[PDB]
Amino acid sequence: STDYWQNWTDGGGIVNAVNGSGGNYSVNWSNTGNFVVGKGWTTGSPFRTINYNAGVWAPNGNGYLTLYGWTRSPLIEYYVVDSWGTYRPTGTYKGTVKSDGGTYDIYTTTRYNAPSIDGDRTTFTQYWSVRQSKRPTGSNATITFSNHVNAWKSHGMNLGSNWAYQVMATAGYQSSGSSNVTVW
Ligand SMILES: O[C@@H]1[C@@H](O)[C@H](O[C@@H]2CO[C@@H](O[C@@H]3CO[C@@H](O)[C@H](O)[C@H]3O)[C@H](O)[C@H]2O)OC[C@H]1O
Ligand SMILES: O[C@@H]1[C@@H](O)[C@H](O[C@@H]2CO[C@@H](O[C@@H]3CO[C@@H](O)[C@H](O)[C@H]3O)[C@H](O)[C@H]2O)OC[C@H]1O
Repeated sequence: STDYWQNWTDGGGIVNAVNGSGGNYSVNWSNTGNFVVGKGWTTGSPFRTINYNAGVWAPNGNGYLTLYGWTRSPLIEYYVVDSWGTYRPTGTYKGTVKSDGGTYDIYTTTRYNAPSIDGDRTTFTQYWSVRQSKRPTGSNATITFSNHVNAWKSHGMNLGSNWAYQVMATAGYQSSGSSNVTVW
């Protein structure tokens, strides 16, 4: 299954991330800045079907249970958000996509002077699919990423040709909580 472990924090607050056995990981976090922790693949694919089971999902603040990855050419950070805490992420509304039993809202946002895979202070577009209501957790779940890639394409949101990592993540900003996720 997975071959990659992602564990990044801007150093704000506490992010206690555990690289577990196989595709399993856990995070306990408190009063954070920006962070992203997850398991997945060093090289993303628009054709990948990601499976996971979030045995524990207990955010608050801005904390997302999300497919997370990058492309370059152009530099794009993308999300397929299945669940969240207190605040649901949104941006510029494009449309919707139905996939894996859920309806997701498609949004774009822009990050300025921000950390990325390309450096400490960079500018990049973010693509989002955000589930309309929180996905149930604790059972096996699939994200059929091709559905999202295709839907994004239809709204002129094209991904880059150079694929970086792709993980099923716990990601947050000004957030506290616990997660435990297995990815395959
Ligand atoms: O090979 C695949 C298996 O790995 C997959 O097994 C699932 C693995 O995740 C299990 O859920 C965990 C239970 O413990 C909690 O603490 C964790 O947070 C959960 O992730 C789940 O029960 C298994 O079915 O099944 C499909 C195979 O293809
Ligand atoms: O040397 C490089 C690493 O430092 C680099 O780490 C990336 C730093 O940017 C992170 O993106 C932020 C994640 O949090 C989100 O909320 C924000 O949108 C982003 O600013 C990214 O997760 C890290 O991978 O990785 C590549 C190395 O070359």
